[PDB]
Amino acid sequence: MKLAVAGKGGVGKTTVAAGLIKIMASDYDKIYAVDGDPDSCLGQTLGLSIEEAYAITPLIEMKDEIREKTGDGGLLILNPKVDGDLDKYGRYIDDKIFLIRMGEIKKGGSQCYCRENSFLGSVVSALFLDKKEAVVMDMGAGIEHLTRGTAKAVDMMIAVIEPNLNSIKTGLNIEKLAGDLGIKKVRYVINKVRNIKEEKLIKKHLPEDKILGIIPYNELFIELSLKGEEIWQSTNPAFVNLHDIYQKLRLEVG
Amino acid sequence: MKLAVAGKGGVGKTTVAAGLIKIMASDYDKIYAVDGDPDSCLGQTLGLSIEEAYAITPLIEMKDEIREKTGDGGLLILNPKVDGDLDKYGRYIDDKIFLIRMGEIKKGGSQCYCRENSFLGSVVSALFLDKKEAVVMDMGAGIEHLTRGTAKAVDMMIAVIEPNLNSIKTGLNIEKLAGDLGIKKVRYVINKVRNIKEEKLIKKHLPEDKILGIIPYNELFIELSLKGEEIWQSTNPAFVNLHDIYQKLRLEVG
Ligand SMILES: [Zn+2]
Ligand SMILES: [Zn+2]
Repeated sequence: MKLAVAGKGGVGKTTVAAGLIKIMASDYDKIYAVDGDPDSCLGQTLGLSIEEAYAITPLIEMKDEIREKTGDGGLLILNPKVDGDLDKYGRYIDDKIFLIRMGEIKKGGSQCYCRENSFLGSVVSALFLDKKEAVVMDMGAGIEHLTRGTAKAVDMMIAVIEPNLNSIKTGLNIEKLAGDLGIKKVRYVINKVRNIKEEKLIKKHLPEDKILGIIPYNELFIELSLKGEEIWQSTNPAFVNLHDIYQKLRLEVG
Repeated sequence: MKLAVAGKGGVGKTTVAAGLIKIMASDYDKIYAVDGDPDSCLGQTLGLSIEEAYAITPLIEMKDEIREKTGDGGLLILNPKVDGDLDKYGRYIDDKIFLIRMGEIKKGGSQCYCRENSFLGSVVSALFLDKKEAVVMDMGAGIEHLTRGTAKAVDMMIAVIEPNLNSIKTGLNIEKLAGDLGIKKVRYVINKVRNIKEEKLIKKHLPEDKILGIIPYNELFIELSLKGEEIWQSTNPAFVNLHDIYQKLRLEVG
């Protein structure tokens, strides 16, 4: 399956993504985990040290490959065929999970970054449309890496939000952008829930059938989110709850 | 960890074992799954066809190896060193799970089977005491393959029973034999629960802290237990419940 996980906050949302990826390794022989959020470290939540994650060259820094896929001076290519060279664009964390880091885009400094952006786009296209393997791509609230073309291949867009007015609004906007792009299913995972009043707030603004699951706030999560990996470990209190969320996802996608 | 799963019934108990093994593959790089119950097919519940499971030569039929480990005519050896040749005594089901089948012992036909029994015993000893890898051994209510020596290496003995007087008695006897052998922890998994009255019966005869988990009887389990694998699949209704049982086990063992 092809999954997209989006939201603000950063680590919180990335924590859910890493959790699903790890659980997914039991059902798939290979998973492409794509870090498309420069503000959080997907590799870290997947068990690597922040250092090991950053030692993986990001897509944006593969100049030799970018030259080879878009042309060398003058020679322009708007549709780079990179689906065959994917394994050179990241590192296997283990026998099943292959991590790719997009890297951050240069917002806009009067310089030309067309070749770079074309290269990133071609990799995202390859992963979602050409590769058969499972893909989980972690991204920001703007989901700017998805296009109408790749959106048709997405099995589900998961918006991760916190139980408050502003975060709920963010999620509804994610849902708006995804629908506009043509994504078939959008579902929510509510994170950092502290009290029941907050759960009632969620139920008031969001359809319950659209809620994949609820993850309670963890005190051992604010003072321990960089040692014993994450919520996918069998010792973590969210372990079982996370598998329920995964089962609902699997059933939803078919 | 080193686990032993015992009970009557056969498939029911073997179903729990296979479930734990599959879930365990996420936490361990290699697991020795040992079918020590000739009445049920552990490999089948682990995803193989009954045919593929039976094409794996059982310990009892490795005459060449048995000769090489106990002597050849006259030459007797009561303590065969077979911990180094384990990978020749089974088949890898996949990249992590290695299946070994004990085969059935000749109850007693006036023939000498000392060499055979010594060989089986040496393999069980090697797995529990010498190998570092995780081991899950499925066995009958008599747990006759365990000895006081190997019992010291067992992290937990799991007795699987049904909610009725006779099955409860069976489990208490399993607990008796295990304690006598010196096994440190015995825990229960109650299977095929049909109603709440039965749950009350369990609570009446067994300490609740000793109960790892309860598995409801499945109607799609009586008419579907040889097609879509088992309870470890993400589409199975017992999926989440099984992970809760696994977490309690992990926490118990430490
Ligand atoms: Zn340009
Ligand atoms: Zn003899």
